[PDB]
Order: sequence, then structure tokens, then C-alpha cells
Amino acid sequence: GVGISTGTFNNQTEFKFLENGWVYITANSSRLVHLNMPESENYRRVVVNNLDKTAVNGNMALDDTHAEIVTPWSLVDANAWGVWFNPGDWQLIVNTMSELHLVSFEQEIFNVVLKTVSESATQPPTKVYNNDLTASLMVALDSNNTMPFTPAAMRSETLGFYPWKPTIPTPWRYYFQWDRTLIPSHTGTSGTPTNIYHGTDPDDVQFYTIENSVPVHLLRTGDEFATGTFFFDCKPCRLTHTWQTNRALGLPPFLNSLPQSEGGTNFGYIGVQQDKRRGVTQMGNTNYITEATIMRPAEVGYSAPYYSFEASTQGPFKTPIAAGRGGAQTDENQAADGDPRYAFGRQHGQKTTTTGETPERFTYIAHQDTGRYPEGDWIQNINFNLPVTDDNVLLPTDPIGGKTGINYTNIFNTYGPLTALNNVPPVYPNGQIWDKEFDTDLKPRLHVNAPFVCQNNCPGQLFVKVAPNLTNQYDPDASANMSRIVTYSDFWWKGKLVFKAKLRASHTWNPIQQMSINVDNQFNYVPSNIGGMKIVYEKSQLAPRKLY
Amino acid sequence: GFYPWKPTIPTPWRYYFQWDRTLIPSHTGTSGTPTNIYHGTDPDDVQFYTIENSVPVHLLRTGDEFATGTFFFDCKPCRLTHTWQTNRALGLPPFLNSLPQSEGGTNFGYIGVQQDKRRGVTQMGNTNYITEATIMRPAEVGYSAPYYSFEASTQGPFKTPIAAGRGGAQTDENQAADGDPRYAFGRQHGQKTTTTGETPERFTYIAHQDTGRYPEGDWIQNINFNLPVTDDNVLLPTDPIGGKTGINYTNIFNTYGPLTALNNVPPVYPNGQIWDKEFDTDLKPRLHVNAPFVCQNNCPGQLFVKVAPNLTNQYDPDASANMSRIVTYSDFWWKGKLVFK
Amino acid sequence: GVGISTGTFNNQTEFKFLENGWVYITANSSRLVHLNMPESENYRRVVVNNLDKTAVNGNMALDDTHAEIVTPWSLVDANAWGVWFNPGDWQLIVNTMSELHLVSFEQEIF
Amino acid sequence: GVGISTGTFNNQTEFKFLENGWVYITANSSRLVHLNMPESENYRRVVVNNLDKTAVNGNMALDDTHAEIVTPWSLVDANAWGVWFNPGDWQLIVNTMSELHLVSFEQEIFNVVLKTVSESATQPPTKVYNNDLTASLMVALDSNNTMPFTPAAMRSETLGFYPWKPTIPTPWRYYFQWDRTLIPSHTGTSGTPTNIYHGTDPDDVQFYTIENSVPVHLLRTGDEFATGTFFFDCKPCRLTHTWQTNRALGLPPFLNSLPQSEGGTNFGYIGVQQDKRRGVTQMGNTNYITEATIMRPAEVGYSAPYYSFEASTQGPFKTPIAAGRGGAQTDENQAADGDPRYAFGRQHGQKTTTTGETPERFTYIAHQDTGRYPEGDWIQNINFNLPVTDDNVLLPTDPIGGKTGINYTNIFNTYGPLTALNNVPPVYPNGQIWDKEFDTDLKPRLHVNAPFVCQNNCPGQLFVKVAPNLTNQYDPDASANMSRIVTYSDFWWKGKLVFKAKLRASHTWNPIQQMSINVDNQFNYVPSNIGGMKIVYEKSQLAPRKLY
Ligand SMILES: [Mg+2]
Ligand SMILES: [Mg+2]
Ligand SMILES: [Mg+2]
Repeated sequence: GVGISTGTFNNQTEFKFLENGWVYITANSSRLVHLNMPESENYRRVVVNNLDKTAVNGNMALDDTHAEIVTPWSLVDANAWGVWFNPGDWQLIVNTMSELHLVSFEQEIFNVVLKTVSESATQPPTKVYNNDLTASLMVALDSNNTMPFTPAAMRSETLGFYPWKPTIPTPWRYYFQWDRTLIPSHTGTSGTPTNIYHGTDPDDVQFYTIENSVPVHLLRTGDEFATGTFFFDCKPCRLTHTWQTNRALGLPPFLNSLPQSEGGTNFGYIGVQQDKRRGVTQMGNTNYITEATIMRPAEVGYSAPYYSFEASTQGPFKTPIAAGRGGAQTDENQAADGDPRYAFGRQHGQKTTTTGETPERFTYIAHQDTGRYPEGDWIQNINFNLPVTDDNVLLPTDPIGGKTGINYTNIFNTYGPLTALNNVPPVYPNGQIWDKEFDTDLKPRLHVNAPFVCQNNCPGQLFVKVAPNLTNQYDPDASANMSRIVTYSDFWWKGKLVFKAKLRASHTWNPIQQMSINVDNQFNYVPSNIGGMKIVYEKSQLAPRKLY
Repeated sequence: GFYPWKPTIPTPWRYYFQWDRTLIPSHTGTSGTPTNIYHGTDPDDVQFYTIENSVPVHLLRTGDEFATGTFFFDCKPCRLTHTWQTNRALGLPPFLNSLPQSEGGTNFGYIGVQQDKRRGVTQMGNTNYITEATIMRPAEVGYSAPYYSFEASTQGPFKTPIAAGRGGAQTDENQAADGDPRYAFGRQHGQKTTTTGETPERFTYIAHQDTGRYPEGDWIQNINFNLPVTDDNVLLPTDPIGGKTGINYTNIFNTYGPLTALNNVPPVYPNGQIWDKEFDTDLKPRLHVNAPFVCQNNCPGQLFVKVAPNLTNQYDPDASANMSRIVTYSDFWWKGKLVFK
Repeated sequence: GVGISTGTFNNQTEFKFLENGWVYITANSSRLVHLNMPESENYRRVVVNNLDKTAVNGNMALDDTHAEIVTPWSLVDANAWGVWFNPGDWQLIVNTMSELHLVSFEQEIF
Repeated sequence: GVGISTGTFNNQTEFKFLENGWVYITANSSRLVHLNMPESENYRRVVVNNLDKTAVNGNMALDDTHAEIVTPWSLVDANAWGVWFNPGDWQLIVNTMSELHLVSFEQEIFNVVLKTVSESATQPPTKVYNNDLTASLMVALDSNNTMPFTPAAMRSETLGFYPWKPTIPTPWRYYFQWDRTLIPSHTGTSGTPTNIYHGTDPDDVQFYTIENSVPVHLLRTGDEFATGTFFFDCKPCRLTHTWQTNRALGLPPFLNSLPQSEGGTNFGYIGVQQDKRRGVTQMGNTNYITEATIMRPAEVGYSAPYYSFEASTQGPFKTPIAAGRGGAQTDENQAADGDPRYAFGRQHGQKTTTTGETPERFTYIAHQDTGRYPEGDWIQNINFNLPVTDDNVLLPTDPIGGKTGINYTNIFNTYGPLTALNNVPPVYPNGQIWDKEFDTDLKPRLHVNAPFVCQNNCPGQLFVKVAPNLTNQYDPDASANMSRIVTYSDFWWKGKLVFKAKLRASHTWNPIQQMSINVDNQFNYVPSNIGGMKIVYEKSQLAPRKLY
């Protein structure tokens, strides 16, 4: 009833250790959530079109042109690592465990509260807030996944990462179909490259409403809403990085001459003429067998176009990359590897005392050396007469199509039936946790936004909405105003995410990478002179593995 | 060794230790010293193994013996037949309206329908031309791959491997575009055992299965398909790319795709590998080029031997100096059983 | 003990034919193996670096630079067709049979 | 018999996980061990007397004067962390587990080899080594602890820490009673300070022999010897360090003025006059209640004399200290905290390529802040009239007994019924693991050389010795040389030490200290261009605890 709570706050993280080193990680998460009534109780089809920026020529990539359905509903998305784990938790997870399974997920909404403002009482005149006891909060759970999947992690719009700080849902909205052409150009190109918004292919129109798809529950103060327990099935996510590239696969060449004093240039030498060697290569011409020449069983990682933009029906988009990291010491190629860059604000990691509209950012460079360093690429002519002529080799220096700043590697692609890959590492805290699988007849070997993909069915999305609180004058047949009492709601959200992981074991003489503090660093994990505070990105695959 | 009556030996064991390394490519004309450095060792990638800490060690004296269990494999079957069909020979050939009427070497048969007045299906939305090189096929046999492509990551550059082959007609093959493997070996493994000299015997395996490419026959036409085609409307393997005499588009070309069909590598007798471990990658290769059998399972363990330290009477471990050991060596017999079905 | 053999030499290749034309090829292989004590009883981390060849320009493909752990252990590897089959065996296999399964593998030292 | 092995080498470390997060660490260790025949087959009472160094005056601390029984036996001591764990193993233990039990210990000797040198033959001439098949190696296990406990860890004379490098036992010797007086002095003192070795108190004489106390087993090649499985019973050793000193126990004083801008001098203030404050102190005079005055429930750590030397019957010796560390930012009174210092050579950590007689060293400074910084000590007068008078306070500056470099803290002792302590942390790899308890009617609350103390029964010491291989010429009635065939032995030793550990859990928002590598550091855990190698000291109590 009114004066009786309907739930319990629990943001406790339990680690239940079992037999055969399987651990049963139960992550609890609770938040106080704040919610206002919709801007309007209507669904809207809105179009965005920034010709003001695209007609600039050489500005094709800044396209934001799209169409959208704006719903009066808000989404409660807790699909992000930072919702479930604090740094201390992650440390434990990452340093001590070898793989990670996604087991189950459940959530409930409780201690619902509704208050009306209204206002103006009296002189100076200030504002005043009263309870509307009979008022309702609409909750709807799309458990059939009828509706478009919109993970909020991509826009850094999930729930807050701090337990003691309140949070909010985000207004729900989704993509509506649109045709669109945009011909690329450069600064020199004059005239106007055609840049048009064609409209909407009727054969592709899908207008969804919560109301026609999902049962909605009305919750008053004394009501509570709980979901079942959803059980996952996915591949395990591994918490070890592979360090081997092709150049370190298999049996090393026997060294006939080993060093005889310590030091930094006391090298060992193979001791056989490169053309008098025994072994196997895939080069039918020469008898050279060198480390770059010697056959390897397959190919680790792959080369992909960068920065390639491709275009279909609805405009241009970047071509995504799987691998990374590929560069040597402190030098990479963040675009050839496709290392992701996260931008977020206060609620999700940025220092909460920071004023200003500018977000905090970082670029996740994985530990797994499976990417490329295209600067080191080349292509020789069939004859392999070497030292190689300028006419017989194509370097990443030699311009392509008569452009100084383009070389062959920008359009290069070495994916093939010998390509080997890892899945993306978890990015704490802003990374996504699970992601729906494309309903295409043939599917992606992975996703770049999340390590766990539900291929049969994912948990449904959770939607909330303040119930229409009408005044005494309401004429629906009038075009004019919907006059509603200004109403808003506070409700508590609790979730339980269960993982099951496996403990790692030492197979080397040496110790290995692990997180810690650090006299540097040490200050990213405590509040400040005022109420703190900050959460910092922090890797995931610290321990080395072994490809081969 | 490959000969039952001739003794043999193991090989000293050694394995890869991590290193960072950069090497920028260059040609003879190139000025300067292209950067060429050995950066060192990524500490996050350091793995030092010992037999001693990982594997139980048996001490065998004369009267002792050591036998392993029987390891059971599970892999796909390896096929001992080659395929000969390329796309140009898949399916129903076109009906001939004029059959030859005397035997001989140029008594060809003729289809007998104008190329633009023929029935059938193509993937060319423009023309009404249906020719054997144009007619649709259910998928694509074999694939085009870069050659000789070198790619580079963390530890230096390496050649890009190829799957298919052979693709050239008879006499002429592109041993690099098909990636036909070349084996080098000595006396113990095939070379005539009487031959002195450090120079190894060699061969290049050219498979029987016609699934490779002959890039000299490749080309790309412009969308309009106005033919005989203008020099500006076609890109040949003759036309230089990036302004280099010896490079054309096929050198960087890649037609691997969702319609690609492939076979696994054929066994290479006697120098070929038999089975091979699978990469512990989250996503795996569809095949390996060094062996026909790959263990998705777990593979038989490697077997290591070592002579026990036979010490003299003077041994001081606290001494930096030479470990003085009695000179010792061993003879032992090895028997194996490999069962196929 | 000392004066007593502990195994038997067998390099015989058996073809056991079954029903529905499945064959059961058991390739036996035996060798006398020779082994000396290690150069040193130690593990070594050795680096190879042939700038001598790579600095040449146009010689990138001749790179041999790598790092390596050198152990006092030796490896007994029989992973090669020639270890198990003579030419004649191979002829039989290749001419008369359509596919090949890898079933089992065991080995001993005696 | 002859051609048949009697055991198998195993230096493998197994981690068996159970339920409720108990781990079952089974450490296996195997070594090849080398042993030459005794210098003589006799027991000897040798006296050492370096008057050469002690007559110097001011050289009291350099005393080596003692008596010793020298035995023809050698001792196989494996009591040191490095015998059982590689660094990688130790990493695992220290980073993921909260405590540690010592469960059981067994060992065996197998694959015995006996060879006689014997000798010249021929030109120029070199030596040759043959097997003596019928010869024996004597093995004796004193399982009743009849004989003096001599842990070799104290002299860095345990087995080797490297599995693939052979090792040796050490000649066994034990203390024999002796009287001895040495009066202390300084450089200025002349005349001759009485410095005498009085002899031996007959009432205290104990001459032990292996032969009369322990059954001796003769092992020829085909024999093997295994001990039983010994089960320990001791307290758990903890793998977490405490950080609270008295100044941080309990309820902090309420701040009435909290800072309102971030920064480094933006302090908060208690906001009440120090004499107008509420609370409890043990100072009956003043009404001052400050962080330095406010009562605490008891006392963490204790102050002890340094460098104190005390003297009894057999001479002077340092006074041992329990706690440590006590100083703040990178400066420790390594004497006031009794921080231990270890010396060792190649076999146990020093770089093995290093020539030269100088040992490698380090000083273990623990993580547990429970020591003292005596420079910060002082003593005020009963009246507590402050700011305080020079004659009303005693500082660590004011000299005692009129010596410039001596202050009160050097003779100070604040052990008391309110004293709280921890046991010593494990020192990897050179630290002792277990230690016997003193057979005194009253016992120490701990030992400083090792964390596990067997009050129970400790595993017996293992002694080996080459059996006397006589020549044909032997006359016992003759004074002349024992003529023996030159003989030495190779045998393998294998041990199994079992622990029981418990996995830790995250209790804080922040992550915590853990071992890793490190761009520094990274080279202490791999061999070199030649055969390495080095083992480096690395702490043990990395995760923080909570006293109160
Ligand atoms: Mg790396
Ligand atoms: Mg053919
Ligand atoms: Mg401290």
C-alpha cells in the first residue's frame, strides 16, 4: 500500500567459488531513477538534414542526415559494464580469471513515487511539490523483442555508474527509413556535387508503438514490477590476449652460432646461407627461406581498408575493422586497426566536478597484437629479383590514382580462408556487455561493440513513461494544447546479472601483467575535496595466452 | 628419418619469445636509410616456459621403457581426389544447334544462336549478351589473392599465404598467385644419401586440383559494357598501377567472398605435415596450408628427451664457471603407431 | 633390468579391410635414435638480427630478425608422411582410396 | 635393481580448487643432488676465536667467537620459499588469496648413483670416472627431532631454486657449549678490555651423533628411500597487510567546515577549540583533545631498542625486533623496525653468470605499517604546559648518558599488555617457511625467521653421507690416514609440500596493489643471451586489510 516499501536496494557484488575452479559472479545493481513527463504524448517522425555542413565539399564525412521516430517513452538501459562493477570488482575479474560466461539477467522496479509540481505559491514566489498518491507510472517490457534494438551504450546514455548518485533513463527513439544520396568531393571540386534527401521507400516503412506491441503495467506507489529471470546462451569471452603474429608461429630456425658474452648486441646467428636452407615456403621461385618468407600455417589478423567509407540506400558510413593492435613500440595506426574511441560525460566516468560541455574521451588500444602496421607493408613483383627495383615493388609511399596522400594499403584487403581472429575485448566501463544478433540469413563472425552476442534471443528492452495526468479541461477533439498537470516520477531500479567464470593458472616461470595502484594512478579511485569523482577506462585482457 | 634401416636423431628444442620490431620497405633507388630497428620486448607478452615446471619428467635407465596412451583424434576426413571444374564448367552446357559432321582437329560444333538473342541468366543487368564467360554460375570456385603481398605487424613483415591452386592451363602456372608450396630437405628426408654438399634438394608442389588463378587472363571492364572495349574502359594486368612498370591490379586483388568454394590442401608425400594444432583464436581459420588434418579437439602432446646431467666429482653450483659434466650420449629406440581409416 | 629388452621393432604397415569397403590402415614406424647431452644445461634467450642484410634496401623480404628461447631439451617429432609410409604404401593408398580419416596415435621409447 | 629407475622427476605446481573457495596448493619439487665424501669420517670439536678482530676496541659487534661440532654428515634442507615456487606461481598466490595454511610435507630420494673418481690414466693424464655398483649412500631421517634444529635458510644454504640446475646439500655442524666474556668498548678506550674464551661448562655438554640416535639406511643404486607424509599443525599465515597505526583507529572527529573548492591546500577544519572538545583521553590534566591525545582502544606495534646488544654465558648478540615498517614517505628506520636483510649467492637468486665472491643482497621492507619512526617520538612532563619547555620534554635529539649519537629511543621499550602485532610476512624466495618452537616452558608469541611455527612436532631433518669406500689397506689401530677410495654421489631428491589457501574478495571501490610486469622489472624473469639467470625478492602481503 501507500506507506509500505516494495523492494530492497542492493548493489553488492558476490563471488561464489565452486568446484573445478568455476566461479559464480552475482553482480547486483540498484539505482534511484528520475523521470519527467514526455515533451508531448505523441509519436513524431522527424527528419534531420545538415546540408549546412555537407555542401561544403570535402565535408562528406560529417553527414548527420537521417530520419527518426520520437516516442513519448523512455528506455532503461543498463547494458554497460560500469552499471554492474566498480574498479575493485573489475580488478578481481580481470587479474584472476581466464574466461567469462554470461549466465542470467533479471530486474525490477520499486518504491515508485509520483509528485506534481504546480508551482507559484507564494511571493518571491517559489515552487512547491506535492505527492499525487493516485498517480501512475507506466512500465512496459518488450519481452518478445518486437521492437528495434537500441543499445544506449553507443551514445553513452545508459544508467549511471555510481550507486549513490541518482540517474535517469533516456528518451526512446528509433530509425525510420529514408533514401539519401551524397556524392563525395574535395575542396578543389567546384560546382555542386549532388546532395539530396530523396524521401521514404514505402516498402520499408515500419512505425512501431509500445502501446500495440507490449502489455503495459500501471504502477502506483504501493505497486512493484519484476521481470522473470532471463537465461543467456553465448560463447565464452576470454580474458587473455594473444601476442603472436605470424612471425612467431612454430619452430624457430636452428641457431648454429650462439652468443658467448652478455649484452645488447651479442646476437646469435642462424649460420646458414639464406638460399641453402631447408624448409617450406609458398614462393615457387626462389630458394630463399627467411623468417618473412617461411610458410606459416595460416594468417593471424587481416588488412582492411582505411578510412574507407561505403554507401548504400541511406547514405555513407565508415567501414568497420576487427583486429588490433598491430603497431610496434608506442606507434600504431588507430584506423588501420580500428581502435575505438569513447566519449562520455560525468554520469559515466568524466570527473563529476567538471563544468563545461566538452566530454571526456579515450582510445582503447587492446593488448592483443593481432592488428596491422601498414607502413611496413609492400608488394613485390613475381620475379623476386632482389634487391628489388622501384618498378618491381609497390610501397605504401607510392601514390595511388595520382593522389599524394593515398597508397595501396588504403584500399587493401587480405581477409581470406586462412584468416584467424579474436573477439573484441570488454571495454570497462563504457563498453557494451551484450548485443543482439543481426537477423540476417548469414551472420557476422563478431560485433565490435560487444563481446557477448545473443544469437537466439536477447532480453527485451525496458520502457517507462509517466501516465497522462489531466486537468479538468481536456478536449481531445481540440487541436490545441494538451493541458496536463505537471507531473514527474521517482522510482528505484534493481538488477541482477549473473556471470560464471573460470580461474586462471600459471604456466610460465615469469609473472604477468595485472592491474593495480601505483603512485601515479592512485587518485582515479577515490573521491575528492568535494564529492569526487571519476571512473577511468581500464582494459581487460591482461594475461598472455598462446595462439600456437 | 624416413628410412627404417637408417638411424636418426631428434632436434634441439627452441621456441619463439616475444619481440617488437619495425622495418620500413624500400627499393634500390631509395635515398636515405629506411628505419630498421629492433625495439625489444613487450612486457605484457612475455612467456618463458620450462619443461621442468610444466611437464612430469620420467627418468629412464636401460631397463626402463616409456609408452604413452593411445590418443584418439577427431577431425574431418581428408579427400584423395582432385576437382577439375572451374566456374567455366559448372552445370548445363549450352545446347548445340550445329554438330560437326566429320572427325578432326578443327571440326568445331557451333551453338547457333546470336549472343544477344540467347536465353538464360546472368548477373549483368545491362547487356543481353549471354556467353560462357558471362552466364551465371551458382557460386565461385577458388579465389584471387594478393601476391607477393607482405603485411606487417608488431614483430615485422611476413608473406600473405594463399589457399587455392592450381590455376594455369597446361604448361604454365603462376606459382605465386596460387601459392604452390616449395619444400627443401636433406638426405635424412629424401635427398640422395650419397650426395655431399650443403645444398638441399627441392621441389614445388603443383596440385592436380584446378582451383587456382591465372591472373594474366584477368580483367575489369567499365560498367557500360560497350564492346570491343576501349583502352580507357578496361583495366588490364598489363596496365601499371601506382605508376610502376612491374605492378598491376591483380597483385593487390582479392576476390574472396561469401560465394567462395575451396578444398583443403592435399597431402604432400613424403615431406608434408600430417596433422596440425588449431590456433587458439576466438575465430578460426577455415584451413591450414601446412597440413590436411587440424585438431579442433586437442592434439597429441609433443615428446621431449634429454640426457641426464652426468656429473664429475667436482661440481660447484655456487661457481660461475663451466658445469663440468662427463661426456655422455644416448641411444634409444622409438616406436609409433599411427592408425588411419 | 639391465640385460632385458623392453620393446620390439616394428615398421610394418597393415591394411585391414572391413565391411562396406572401409579400410583400417595401421602404419607402424620404428627408429633407432641418437642424442647427445646439451651444449649447456641452461635455457637461453637469444636474439637474431641481420641488419647485415636488411639495411641493403630492396632486401626487406630477407628479414630474419627474431627472438628465441633455447632449451637443453630435444624434440622427437614424427609429424610427417615419410615417417609412416614407404613409396609402395603410398601408391596403394593414393590409387585405390577416396578419403582418409585420422584415427589414433601412440608411441613408446624402449 | 641396477638398470631400473626408482622415481620420477616432478617440479610441477598444482592448484586444486574446492568449494567455499578453499584452494589446495600442492607444490612438487625435484632436484639432482651432488655429494662428495667427508673431509674425514670423524666428528670434530672446533673452536673459532677471532681475537684478531675483537681486540680492536669498538669492534665488539664483529665477534665470531663460538664452538662447533663438525660432522661427516651433510643436510638436505628444503625449507625456503624458493625451493617450491617460481615467481609466476608466487604471483598467483600473493595476488588472489587472503591466507595460507601449511598442511603436509613428504620427500623421497631416488635414482642413486655412486661413482669413484680413481683417477689418473693416462698422459697428460686427465682423470676418469667409473661406477661402483655395490657402493652405498647413507641416509638418515631424524624424525624424532633428537638432534639440534639447524635450518639452512639462515645461511642461504638450502637446495637450489632452479629445477634445471643441479644442487648440493651442506656439511652438517651444530653448536657446542662454550663460556665467553667480552666487555664492550669504543675507539677512545685503551688498555685492553677483558676479552676471553673461558672454556666449556661441563653441565651443559651435549655431543650428538647421527649414528647413536637415528636409524641409518644404506642405499645402493636400486634402492630408494621415502619418508612418510608429515602433517603440520600451525596457525594460518595471512596474505594481507594492515595499514592502521594508532592515529587511524575508530571514529574521526566531526568536521564542521568542509572545503568548497578542489585542490591541495583546500583543507577541512574540525572547527572546535582544542580545549572545548568532547571525548575521552588518558590525560587527566589538560582539557586538550587532539588526534595525538585522543584515546585509542590499544596500541598497534611497539617500540624496541636498537641496535641493542645483550650478553649471556656465550657472548653478546643483537636484540631482535618484531614490527615493521614504521616510517612514512620512503624513509625507514631499518633498525628501529628490524627490517631483515638477506645475503645469498647464484644458487639462490644472484645472477648466475656473475663471477666474484660478493653476495647479492636486499632488505625486506614489509607492507604492514606497524613499526615506529623514533625520530617522531617524545616525552612531556606531567604538567603538560605547552608550548613545551626544553627541560620539560625529552626529544630524540637530547643525548643520553652524554653521548651525541644516543637518545632515549635507543633504549626504549613500549611492549605492553595493550600491544598488538602481526606475524612476519613471507620473504620470497630466500625466506624460511617453517621453524621449530623453542622447548622453553614459556614460548615466543612468534618467530622472525619464519611464519609457521610447529608447536606440534616438526618434520625431521634429512641427512645424507657417502659410505666409507675403503682401499685394501686399512689399519684402524694405526694413527695414519684413513685410506679411502675417492667416491662421490649423485642422487635425485623429490618433495611435496601441501598448502591450503583461501581466495580473496573485493571489499572496496578502489583496486589494490598487485604484482606484475612492467617495462622496468621485465628482465628479472627471463634468462639471458647466455644461461641467465636471476630470482628477485618480491613481497607477500599486497592486499590491504583493516585493523579496526
Ligand atoms: Mg603487444
Ligand atoms: Mg588440371
Ligand atoms: Mg604504508
